[PDB]
Amino acid sequence: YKFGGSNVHFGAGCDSCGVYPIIGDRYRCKDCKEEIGYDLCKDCYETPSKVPGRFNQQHTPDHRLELA
Amino acid sequence: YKFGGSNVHFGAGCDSCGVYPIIGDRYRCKDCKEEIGYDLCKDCYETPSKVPGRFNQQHTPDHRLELA
Ligand SMILES: [Mg+2]
Ligand SMILES: [Mg+2]
Ligand SMILES: [Zn+2]
Ligand SMILES: [Zn+2]
Ligand SMILES: [Zn+2]
Ligand SMILES: [Zn+2]
Repeated sequence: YKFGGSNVHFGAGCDSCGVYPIIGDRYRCKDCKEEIGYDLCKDCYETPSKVPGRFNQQHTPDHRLELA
Repeated sequence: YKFGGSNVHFGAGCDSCGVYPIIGDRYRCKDCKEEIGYDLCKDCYETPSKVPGRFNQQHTPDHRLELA
């Protein structure tokens, strides 16, 4: 069981706007190799901006994201 | 970013043993239709017989669990 379902992502923060926990849809990077990973909230996902990551992930526009 | 990586699943509990949060690998049911979902810790996952769920998920042995 997981409380809140996909409406909340406990422990996940948005690397663009910094919101934590992400509320609503979460998009996680499939290609970032850093253990901390890389994530965006839906709003930041819809508006592509320059964000390599708040924790030195060096995410690029060529990486693939997926709804989590 | 997601603190703890895959070593911790905040907000997720094991429907068999009750550990919360699940630490270590997490196995999520692909077929339980209920929004709360169904999850197991690795130790309860390795046991072939599967509990129906602590939140009335009525999980059945037919259902398939995936590594999350
Ligand atoms: Mg906050
Ligand atoms: Mg506990
Ligand atoms: Zn954001
Ligand atoms: Zn990335
Ligand atoms: Zn367990
Ligand atoms: Zn199930």
